[PDB]
Amino acid sequence: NGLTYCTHASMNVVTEQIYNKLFDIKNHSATLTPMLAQSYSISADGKEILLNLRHGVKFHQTPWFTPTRDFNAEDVVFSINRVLGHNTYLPTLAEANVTYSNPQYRVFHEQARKVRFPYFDSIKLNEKIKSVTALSPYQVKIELFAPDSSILSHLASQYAIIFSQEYAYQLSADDNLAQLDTHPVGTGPYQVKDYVYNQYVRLVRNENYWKKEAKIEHIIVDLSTDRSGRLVKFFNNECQIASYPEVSQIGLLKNDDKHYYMQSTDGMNLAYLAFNFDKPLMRDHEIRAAISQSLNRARIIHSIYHNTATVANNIIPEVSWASTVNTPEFEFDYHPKIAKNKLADKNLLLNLWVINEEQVYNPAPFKMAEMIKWDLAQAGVKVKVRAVTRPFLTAQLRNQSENYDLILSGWLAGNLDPDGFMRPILSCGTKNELTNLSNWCNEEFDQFMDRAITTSHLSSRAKAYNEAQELVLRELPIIPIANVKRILVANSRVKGVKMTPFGSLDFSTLYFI
Repeated sequence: NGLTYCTHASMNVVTEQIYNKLFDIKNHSATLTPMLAQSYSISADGKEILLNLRHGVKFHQTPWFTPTRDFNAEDVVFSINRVLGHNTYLPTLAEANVTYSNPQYRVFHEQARKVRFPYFDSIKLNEKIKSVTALSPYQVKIELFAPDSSILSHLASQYAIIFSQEYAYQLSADDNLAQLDTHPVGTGPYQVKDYVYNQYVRLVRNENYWKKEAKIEHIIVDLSTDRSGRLVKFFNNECQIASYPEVSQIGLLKNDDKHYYMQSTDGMNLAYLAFNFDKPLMRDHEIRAAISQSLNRARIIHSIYHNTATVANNIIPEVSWASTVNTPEFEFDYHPKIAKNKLADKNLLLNLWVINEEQVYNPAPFKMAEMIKWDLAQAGVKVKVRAVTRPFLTAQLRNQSENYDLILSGWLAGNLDPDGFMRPILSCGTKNELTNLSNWCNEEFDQFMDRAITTSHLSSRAKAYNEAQELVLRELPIIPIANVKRILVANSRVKGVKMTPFGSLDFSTLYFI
C-alpha cells in the first residue's frame, strides 16, 4: 500500500516523519509526551535539567549508512549543540545543499534567515542554554543561564530534531558533512528512499522503529505543484491527501463521484494590526481605542478566510494550553458610531504598511488592507496603503511622516507556550528588533512575562499570562484580528489523519479502511 500527499511545505512535514525529538507536543496541554527522552527532572535552582534517554532506539539502516550503536547521549549533545549554533560547518537548521566552508556566507546566510525567517531567531536558544553534556550514555544534563520553564517547549518543537553523531563523524572523516542534510539518518517511523528537489520525496517505513510501527509502507510527498494545483491533483486522484487547499475552488474542481472529507485544526498563529509608538499620535490611547472600534473584524474574517478562521479577541491562540485564561469578549470591538465621534474631527491621515509575504495567518493581506482602509474611511480617517519588504523595514526614514502609523502582519510558533508567542512581538528586549513592529516597551508587561518563566507550576504560569494579556488588550499596542485554522482534504478511504496546530501530520497513524 502507497499514499501520495500533496503538501503545502513545497514547516518541514518531511522532517517530522523521519526524525524524532526528545519530547512531543500534546494538544491543549502543558504536559510533554516523552519520546527520545523517557523522563526528566529539574534542579532546585531551576538551572539544571536531567534527561533520561530511551534505550534500544535505532537509527535508520540506509544505502548511505549502517549504524554500529543505538541512539545515545552523544546524538543529543551533537544535535543540541548544532541548534545552539555551535557546529561551524552546518547551518543551525537542517536545510539541504547549503554548507559553510565559504568566506562571504554564514554571516550572509544567517542574516537573511533572520530578516526573512524571524521565527527561529526569535527563540535565542544560545542565550538561554549554557551547555549540554553527557553524564552517562543514557543521561544528558542541560545547563541554563537562568531559570526558564519554557525551555522544554522548544525541545518538543520541529527545530529540536535528533541527528546521528555516528553518521556525522563518518561523514566528517571523509570530509563530506554536506551529506548530513541530503541523505538523512533519523530514528523516526519513516526513512528516506529517494527524492528530487522541488518535485517529490519518497519515504519507506522504518522496520526497526522503537514505537508503534507505521501502517502504510510507502508514502510519496509531492512538492511539484502550487496551491490551486493541489486540488486539481486531488480530484484526479494523483493524491489522497492535499494540505492547505484553496477552499473557494472546491466547488469548481470537485467531481461528483469522489468521497472526500475536509479536516481542520485550530492553529498557533495570529494576524494583527500593530501601532507604531514612534508616532506621537499613535501613543494616544484614545486614538488606538477608536481605530480598533472602526473595524468590523467579523466581516473582514468572513470575506478574507471563507470560514477557515476565527475572530481573535485574545492574544493567546485558543489552541494554547494557556487559553484557559482567554475570555470571549473584546472591549474595543466594532463600534462605528463611537469611532467616528472620536476620530472624524482630527482629520487623521495615516500610513498603513503591509508586509508583502505569504503566511498562513493571512492569505490576502492587501485585500484585508483595503477593507481596513474602507472601515477607517467611515470613521473619517484617510489611509495610504503601502507594500513593504522586511529588508525595507531595516531602513531608517528621513521624513518621519513617511513612516508607518499602522502595519499589518502576524505571528506564528512551533509550540504552544505563550512565552515564545508574545515575548518576540511585545517585549522591551525586542523593541529594536523586527518582531516588535509596535516599537512598544511596557515594563509591567515584561515583569508578568519574566514571572511566567520563573516557575513550572501550571496555574502560576497561567496567572502571569492572564495579567500580561489583560494588559495588552487594555493598552492596545496591537489589534488582534484572526487565528487561522490548518486545513486538509483526504479521501474517505483514508483514516488516522491528525493535523497538528503547526500544519503537520503524523504519517505513521494513517491507514486505508
